[PDB]
Amino acid sequence: ETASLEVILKKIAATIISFMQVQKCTIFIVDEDCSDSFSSVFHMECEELEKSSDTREHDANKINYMYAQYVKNTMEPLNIPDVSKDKRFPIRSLLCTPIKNGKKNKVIGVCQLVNKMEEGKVKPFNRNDEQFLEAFVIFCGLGIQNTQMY
Amino acid sequence: ETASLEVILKKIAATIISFMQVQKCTIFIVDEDCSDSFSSVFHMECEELEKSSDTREHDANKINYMYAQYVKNTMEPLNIPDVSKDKRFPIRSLLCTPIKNGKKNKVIGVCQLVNKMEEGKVKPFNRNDEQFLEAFVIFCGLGIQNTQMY
Amino acid sequence: EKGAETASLEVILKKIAATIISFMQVQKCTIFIVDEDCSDSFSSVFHMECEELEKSSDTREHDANKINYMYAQYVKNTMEPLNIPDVSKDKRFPQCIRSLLCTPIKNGKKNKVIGVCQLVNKMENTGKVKPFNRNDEQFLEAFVIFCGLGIQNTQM
Amino acid sequence: EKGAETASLEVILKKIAATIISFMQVQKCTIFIVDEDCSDSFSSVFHMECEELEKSSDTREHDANKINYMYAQYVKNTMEPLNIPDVSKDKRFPQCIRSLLCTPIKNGKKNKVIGVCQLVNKMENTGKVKPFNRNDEQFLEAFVIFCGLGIQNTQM
Repeated sequence: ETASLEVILKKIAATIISFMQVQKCTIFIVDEDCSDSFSSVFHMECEELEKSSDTREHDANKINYMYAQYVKNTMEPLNIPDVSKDKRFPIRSLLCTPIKNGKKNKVIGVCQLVNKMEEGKVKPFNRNDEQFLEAFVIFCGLGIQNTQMY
Repeated sequence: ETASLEVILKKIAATIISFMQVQKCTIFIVDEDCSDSFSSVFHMECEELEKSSDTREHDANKINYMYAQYVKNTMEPLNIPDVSKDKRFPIRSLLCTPIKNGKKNKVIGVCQLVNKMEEGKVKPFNRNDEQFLEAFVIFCGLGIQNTQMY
Repeated sequence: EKGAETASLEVILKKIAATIISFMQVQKCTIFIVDEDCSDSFSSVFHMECEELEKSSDTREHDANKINYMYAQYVKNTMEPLNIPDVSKDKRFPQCIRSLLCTPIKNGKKNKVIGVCQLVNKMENTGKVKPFNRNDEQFLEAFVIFCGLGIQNTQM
Repeated sequence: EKGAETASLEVILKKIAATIISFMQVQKCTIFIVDEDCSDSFSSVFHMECEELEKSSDTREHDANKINYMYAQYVKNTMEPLNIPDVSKDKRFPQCIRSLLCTPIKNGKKNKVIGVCQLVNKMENTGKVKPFNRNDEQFLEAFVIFCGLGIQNTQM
C-alpha cells in the first residue's frame, strides 16, 4: 500500500539528488481526496553547512548545534527520547555520539541522528542503537583521517 | 583535499541513515584551528512529511510549499536562479517540475530541487536541467501509479 | 518469525556490500555468513559487483561478438526490446530458471540506438526469479529516455 | 578533456545500473554504450550485480567446498585477514592482474568467526586495479566490527 509508495519516494529523491547534484529534493504527491493538498510530501537533503571564516565560530553558538558541542564536550553518547518534553535543553528523539580517533587521541566529530523510526512511528534510541553507532564511527573516524594525511 | 573529505561525509550520512532507519543525520568535524567550532557540518535527511488528516489541507497553505502548488497550478517547470533576489514570491536556486501521469491524464506530483551545485558553488537551473528533469519524472510517474493500482 | 529474520539478513548483507564497495572502491564484494548449524559451511553468500568490462581500445570489435553479448546485439540491431521468460527454454538463442529484459537506449529523436540496458533475473520479498511483465517493460521504456539524455550530456 | 568525458561516463553508467537495480528488483544490470566510432561494437559495457548465492538448505556443505570459496575458508579457519596482491602470481592457492582482501567478521567477544568479507580488485579515478594496502587492511578491520553487530542483531 502506502508503505510501497513511501519507499519509491525515497528512491526517487536519492536518485534525483545523485544525478542532478542538488542539495534538496521534495516529492509532492497530489492528495487524491483534496486536490488542493498533498497526500505525501517526501523530503531529502544533503549539504556541506560550513564553507566560511571562523563566521563558523559564531555558527557553533546556534541552538540547533547545541547537542553537538555537548557531546564533543563530554566524549559520551547523548540520548533524548522525546525532545519536546526534555529538561536539559531549551523533531523528537535524538541520538548523538562522538566520533573519536585512531588510538583514542581525542574527538574529531559528532554523529547526530534524529528520529529513529519503526519498521511505523518515531521512537527513542536505545542502548543497542548506541552500541551499534559506537561501532560504526570507529571506521568513519579512520576514513576521515585518511582524507587529510594522504 | 577537502573535496575528498566532503565526499566521505556524504557517504557516512547516507550509510548511517540506511542502517539505523533515522530521519536526520549530521556529521560535525571538529575544526582543527578553532576546537570550539566545526570545520565541516555535513547534513542529510529523509522524511515523509504528511501522515495526518486533511491538517494536511492547512499544511499546503504554508510558505515553503508555495512553489509546489504554483507548479501543480501551472503544469510547467518553475525556475528561480536566485530566490533572495526574486520578485514573484515573498536556499537560493530552485527548479520545480510537474510529475504528470501515463497518458497525460493530469498531474500527480511535483519535484522540487534546491541548489544545483558546481563540480564548487551554488548555481541556477538551466534549460538542460529542465529537459533532464522532464525526462526523469516520466518513469517516476509510472512507478508511483503502480504502487496503488497493484 | 524464522523466515522473517532471513529476509532481514539478506537486506543487511546487501547494505553491507553496497556500503563497503562505495567506501573502498573495489569492484567486487562477497559476504559470507558462517552457518550457525555447522561451522564448516556458509549459510549465505551475498555477492555484489561493479565494473567496466571494456577497458581496451580497439579489439572491442572482437569482444562485441561474445556469446553473452548476443541479446545486446539483438536489441541494438532490432531497435526494440527483447523479453525472455527462461533464457534456457528459449529456442532462438543458442533447474533454476533465468529471466531477461533487454531495452534499447535511444537518442532524443528516437531514430538511433546509442546503448542498451540488459536486466537479468527479476525477483519477487525474497521470492524466486520471475518473468518480466508488461509494467516491467513499460517502466524500463520510460527509464531509458532519461538515460539517453544523461549519457548524451556526458559525451557532450 | 577527452579522458575527462570518459571518467564522467563511467560514473553515470554506475549510477544508471545502481538506480535501475534498486527500482526494478533484478539481480543483474548491464549497460552497453554503442561505440560512436563504429556502430557494430560497444565502447563501454558496465556491469553490476546483486544476489544471494546460497538459496539452498542442506547441500550447502558441498557448496562451501567450491574453488572460489577457498580464500573465504582460509580466512575463517585462520581467523585473520588475507591480503593477496595478484591472485594469479600467488603460490599457495591453486595480463590483467586481480587483487584480494579478505577479512573475518567476528562476534563482539572476538573469539569466533561469524562471517567473512571478501573484496576483489581495489581500484585507483578510472585507474587500474591495485594491491590493497595497510590502510585498506586497517579500514576493513574497523568496518567489520559494526558488520558483526548488524548481522548478530538480525539473527536476534
